Amino acid sequence: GVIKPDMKIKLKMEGNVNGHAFVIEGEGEGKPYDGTNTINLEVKEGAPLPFSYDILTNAFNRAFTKYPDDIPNYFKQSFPEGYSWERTMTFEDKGIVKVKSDISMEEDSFIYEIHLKGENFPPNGPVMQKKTLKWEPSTEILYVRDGVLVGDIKHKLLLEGGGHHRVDFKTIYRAKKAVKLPDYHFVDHRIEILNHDKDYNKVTVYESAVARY
Repeated sequence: GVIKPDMKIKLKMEGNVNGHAFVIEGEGEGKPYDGTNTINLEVKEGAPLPFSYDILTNAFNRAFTKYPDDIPNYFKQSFPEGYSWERTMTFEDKGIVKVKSDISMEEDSFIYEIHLKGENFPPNGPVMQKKTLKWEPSTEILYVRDGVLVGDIKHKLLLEGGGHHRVDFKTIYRAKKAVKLPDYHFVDHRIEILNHDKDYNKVTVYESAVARY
């Protein structure tokens, strides 16, 4: 098929959080039909990052989602043309991140061009203090809104010490062609930073995603 069972991943993120600019490049691979993906990432500019790396991970492609045949696959159907997405992550304490990503395909690889802007994070909040542990497993609710697909997530960051910090996600996914639109459904996610060096200049991220009724 146009989307192979094993696809490479190449991306670039230009970001700025609390005024701090930085660039991260990534190369990885995933199994689109199994809903898994792994990406090795390096900070090319702006190191060492002065904020929690977890706020970036979800930015590092729903084509990597396991779907049942009975739920139209908004993402996979969009190819080879591709799709783009825009997201707003609203944090418990006023911090906010806005991200946009363009996903295209080149042979057996997906290429992403990402732009991220984070602002208003409290100086003595877990993001700036780098006190986050990981994202808890999540469930994204997907449904059609104005001809495109919307995903909502009532998310939570697990903090060092055991506490949690809420983060509300709203993502709008836009296919670059007409595709069969799905009825509301859910996607269970589990994202993890598999390994990282001291200041997260070198990180490997992994995510699993499964669609369900």
